[PDB]
Amino acid sequence: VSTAPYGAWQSPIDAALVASRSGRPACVGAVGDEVWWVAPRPAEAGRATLVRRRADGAEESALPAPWNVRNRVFEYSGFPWAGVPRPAGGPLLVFTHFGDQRLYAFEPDAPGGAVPRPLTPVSAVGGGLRWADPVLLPERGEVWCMAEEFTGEGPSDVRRFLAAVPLDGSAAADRSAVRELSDDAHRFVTGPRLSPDGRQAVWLAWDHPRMPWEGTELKTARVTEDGRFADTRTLLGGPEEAIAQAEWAPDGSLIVATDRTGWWNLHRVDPATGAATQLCRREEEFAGPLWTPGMRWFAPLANGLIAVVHGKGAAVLGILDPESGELVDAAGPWTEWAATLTVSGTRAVGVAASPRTAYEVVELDTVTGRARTIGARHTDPVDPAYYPEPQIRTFTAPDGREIHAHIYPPHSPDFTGPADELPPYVVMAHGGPTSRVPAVLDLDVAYFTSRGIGVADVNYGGSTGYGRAYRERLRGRWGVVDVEDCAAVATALAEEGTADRARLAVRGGAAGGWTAASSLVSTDVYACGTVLYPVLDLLGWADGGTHDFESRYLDFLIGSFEEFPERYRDRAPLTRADRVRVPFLLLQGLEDPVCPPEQCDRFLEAVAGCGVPHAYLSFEGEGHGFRRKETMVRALEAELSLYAQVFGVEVAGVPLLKLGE
Repeated sequence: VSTAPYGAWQSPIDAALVASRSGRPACVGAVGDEVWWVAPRPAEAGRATLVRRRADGAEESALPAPWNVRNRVFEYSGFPWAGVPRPAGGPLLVFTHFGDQRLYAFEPDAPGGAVPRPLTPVSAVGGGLRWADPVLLPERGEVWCMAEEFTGEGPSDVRRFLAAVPLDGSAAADRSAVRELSDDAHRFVTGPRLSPDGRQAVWLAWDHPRMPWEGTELKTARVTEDGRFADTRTLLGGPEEAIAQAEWAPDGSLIVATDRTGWWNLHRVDPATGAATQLCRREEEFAGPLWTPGMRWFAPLANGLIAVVHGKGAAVLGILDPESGELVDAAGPWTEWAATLTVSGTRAVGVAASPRTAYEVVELDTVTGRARTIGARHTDPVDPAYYPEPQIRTFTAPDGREIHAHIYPPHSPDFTGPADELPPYVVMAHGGPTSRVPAVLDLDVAYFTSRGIGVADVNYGGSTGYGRAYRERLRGRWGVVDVEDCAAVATALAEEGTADRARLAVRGGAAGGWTAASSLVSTDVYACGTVLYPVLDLLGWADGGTHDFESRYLDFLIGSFEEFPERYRDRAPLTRADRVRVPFLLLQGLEDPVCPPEQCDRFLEAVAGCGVPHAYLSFEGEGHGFRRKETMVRALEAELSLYAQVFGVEVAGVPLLKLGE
């Protein structure tokens, strides 16, 4: 062990490693005695593939490049696949290919191997056709799901509805062969969920200017014999009741997660009256912000029990007995479970991680209570001693409100900083903003901590996991609350003598980008910052400048344009670009439909000539968020260079980023 300036420590964790291990298993699902899930493949053009885990343990990718399992529903991708076991010929599977947005069907166990075949038609109108949240009904030879069909060239010239697609591929080149189960009354809808007797279906629905975590309506309809929806009606919900998920329990009852009590709690619902009944009242979240159709937090087991990812702050998988009301969590090392779940027999399968291990596919058996890794088993790329030790903390702001944060102090088995020196800190603001960051192993963070630079991940006001009220704090307060809380923690660290007051950095992507930028503009707390595909031009963004799903998100974040037109100019970073006095780095994907690259151009134009050292890196082939391995490497090393140059340290393994005025 030797002494060295903070940020200059030699670390075995290089950007290449970070990228290589980015992402996690996702959209898990059971098919017979098999378990599938979507896994990233950054070195394969950033595509996502399907992984197939067999009963004997066999675990392999089921689709080779260039198939890409991801769709553009809500631009964030709704559940991309569905599979069913069969008496012979292996299971049947359907998935969405990102390249053409079409729905494909394939049989892994068919002679000749998996050979995807198209089931849906295409369109040259606007964003064309998109599909997601499918449900396979081989008995009717169809797959039902929700669908987006553009009717014009504008980001909002689109109609969504529940559809039925023939499995025989007869609609591959025939739009009329696709049946519209519901109407397009609601702009936003999720896929259908059929009751066990197959006579009643439910789905979530909402419209502008509400976000699903403000309020949604659980729609229902009687499924006729020939397969049509009849008597559609709202079973419950409204513009202020957020129903995050709805499922049919094997006994025919309806379970839903609603935040009517102030927290997302599970409720039994009468399939006719709508009468809801609590199953487990608690000040913990049993659901979350529904960003994409198909998210699952709870899942009913055939034996009457209910698997649930729950908690206040961190979320963990536990089994709930609606009868005794008792809930028993999974043990094991996992401290955070993702919002994906499936069940098979007496087992519940989810995706979890810990501060020491990356997200894995974990199984919790209800009869024994044992939890074990069954997929994507984590193995240390380097000695775990290079992973920082998170500190789940809470800071107190001037008014006494608590700010939840994760503090990752510099850490390394080989170095310690200079006696009379303090480590610089990177304050990160997650995206969303109606979201939350879990405290688990993240090489992106370790990347800095192992080099001697502290990291502080703030779950500012408006973050999920703490109840509707806490989520509401950001209503109309975007650009203020998120910014203040982050600065609150930063200065708190500097005061406590944990961090160097003079070497504090801010960074974030998307909403996290807006917060970082906003921080460099309306505050002088940071020495520099990294902004990734942010929101900097509100007026532009509100004027058809973002995808439909968030075309009115600003109504929640800063207030309606009708009531507060001044805030759209004031709160915008672009407006006060000239107020940025410290160096910064701008990262952006050129194909980003959520935050168009235009955002950056206008900002860069407003700062030009103000003599502030800065850099900008755009990437083609990258949408919202970087998925390609190469992209992440440049992005990461560029960010470290900025910090290295501004903090007066000399990082090794990275080239020097050219900052210009």
